[PDB]
Amino acid sequence: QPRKKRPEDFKFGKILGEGSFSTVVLARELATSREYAIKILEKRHIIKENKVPYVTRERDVMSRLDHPFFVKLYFTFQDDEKLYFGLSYAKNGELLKYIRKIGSFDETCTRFYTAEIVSALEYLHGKGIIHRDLKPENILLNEDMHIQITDFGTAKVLSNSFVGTAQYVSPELLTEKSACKSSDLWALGCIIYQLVAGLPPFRAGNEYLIFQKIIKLEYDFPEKFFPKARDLVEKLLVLDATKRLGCEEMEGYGPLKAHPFFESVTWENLHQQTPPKLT
Amino acid sequence: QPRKKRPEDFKFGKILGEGSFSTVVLARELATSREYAIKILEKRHIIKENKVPYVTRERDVMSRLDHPFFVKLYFTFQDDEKLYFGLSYAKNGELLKYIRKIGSFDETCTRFYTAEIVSALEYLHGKGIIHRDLKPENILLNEDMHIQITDFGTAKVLSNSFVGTAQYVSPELLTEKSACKSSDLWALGCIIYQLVAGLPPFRAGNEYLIFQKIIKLEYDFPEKFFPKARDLVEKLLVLDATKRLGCEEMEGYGPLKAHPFFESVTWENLHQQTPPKLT
Ligand SMILES: NC(=O)c1nn(CC2CCNCC2)c2c1CCc1cnc(N=C3C=CCC=C3)nc1-2
Ligand SMILES: NC(=O)c1nn(CC2CCNCC2)c2c1CCc1cnc(N=C3C=CCC=C3)nc1-2
Repeated sequence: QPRKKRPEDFKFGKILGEGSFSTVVLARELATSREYAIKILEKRHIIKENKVPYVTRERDVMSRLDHPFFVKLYFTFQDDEKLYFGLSYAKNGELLKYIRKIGSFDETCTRFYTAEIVSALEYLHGKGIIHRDLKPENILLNEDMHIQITDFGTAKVLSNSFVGTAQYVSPELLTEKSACKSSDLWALGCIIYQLVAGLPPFRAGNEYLIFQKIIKLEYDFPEKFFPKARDLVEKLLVLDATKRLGCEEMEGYGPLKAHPFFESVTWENLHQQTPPKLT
Repeated sequence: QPRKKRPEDFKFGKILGEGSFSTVVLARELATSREYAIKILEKRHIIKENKVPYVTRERDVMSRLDHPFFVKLYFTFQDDEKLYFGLSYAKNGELLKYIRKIGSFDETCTRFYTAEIVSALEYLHGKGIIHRDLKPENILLNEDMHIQITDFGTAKVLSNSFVGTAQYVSPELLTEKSACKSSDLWALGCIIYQLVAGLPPFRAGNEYLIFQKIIKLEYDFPEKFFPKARDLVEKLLVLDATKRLGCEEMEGYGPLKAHPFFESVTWENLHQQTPPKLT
């Protein structure tokens, strides 16, 4: 291994994000000029808040990922007070930013980015890992406009407890306190809807009211919604977790990737394809 | 760590190179579509030829390198017969190919590529590692036309034995059977000469005759040779290894990088600069 890095090996720059248990700062490694997104965590605060298992799991999951559509963990170190995780820097920020910038994605762009997300999930679920907080805020865009999925703090490694962002919460988490690969597939359905409609499907004044719409499958499609994309969403936003397209009970990613909405997709080498320009 | 890769995780393609103890093949990882240059070594042949220390050292050195101007080792595995080293793939091949293609480099191109090599050597020598076989054949170009230095089989980790390619052999290897950081600096002088002149400085009908010219410092500069580049070469091709610019006895890379030939170079972020077009 290269000798352990230290804070003094980097020139730290702007803060990219501030979480409850961490801060992500852009850093330039002096010896190389390379930019990393360095996630910084305070050991005392992690201990106080009983987050050792979560931080441990985050590091362990990221160490297992080796795929172009995921954030890469390059190095870790620590000083007396802090843990530092050296991550890939995705220069273009949140997918959510582009949804808002252009309002909604046309069909070509919806297809391409949905295909990248499905392909990332196939990889992740193949490793028996579930994300549990998938949303446009956690799906970043690199300099080449390919996705990089981030935020593995709340991931689960398959062998209750955590519920992610309200708008993307699957009904089984609300009704049975239980998560599975299918919870990510529900979130995928919500994300596809958001790409096409410009907004997530379940929206209300507060969390309780959102949860109420989720468990009743209370959402509708706007008129212009790409018909094949609507059919795919209807196959993902299914209350029964065992009937969601892509899940093991529905025989996996084969049938999901075979959906008519993806007819023109070449699944083999998405990361080497040029992304369509966002309007 | 990601679970160990296997040959069946890759579609192997063309042979990029065939050495005495290894073959490098271009491979595409099925799960990711990523291309790697996979160096393949036959355990039986390595054992027969007493190369275990060299292969061991090669792996150990590459594992220590984390710099944009060096080949990266991404993974290793083995089957019953073979060792596999997953390396970065430099798509544009040997620097030597461009020297031959354009005949010789203009001053701007000579400066930029010499600066990348010096910056790579500063990194490498800072880790107490010496290359010992530096030449345009071992300096590759990536897709963005930045260098990637390869071939660490014959490297030495500082704490006799090996002499590299005849034309780049330093006089102390011939006279004292001894290597040091300064042997790489001699090779750098030969490479700069080759960039500007189109041919290496010491040339003869056979190895003996080459070695004879090296120990007598028998070479000359063609008329048009960039004056400041000539001055730099004269400071590197010095028979006394302790008087070569860049060596510890001459106070290191500071004075080398300060040479007038590099006046307009920004040393900080060469890998993020756009390389000058080769004529
Ligand atoms: N929580 C994280 O792991 C994380 N948080 N950020 C910062 C923002 C990302 C989008 N949502 C709010 C937090 C990162 C990461 C992973 C590693 C990572 C890599 N690159 C970026 N890039 C950004 C570029 C522009 C704006 C924000 C982030 N960001 C991160
Ligand atoms: N010996 C090695 O380690 C090695 N050999 N090659 C193949 C040729 C390189 C130039 N000299 C003859 C052997 C490689 C490597 C490192 C890893 C490596 C990475 N990328 C390339 N790329 C090439 C592209 C076009 C032609 C040849 C090589 N090559 C290699």
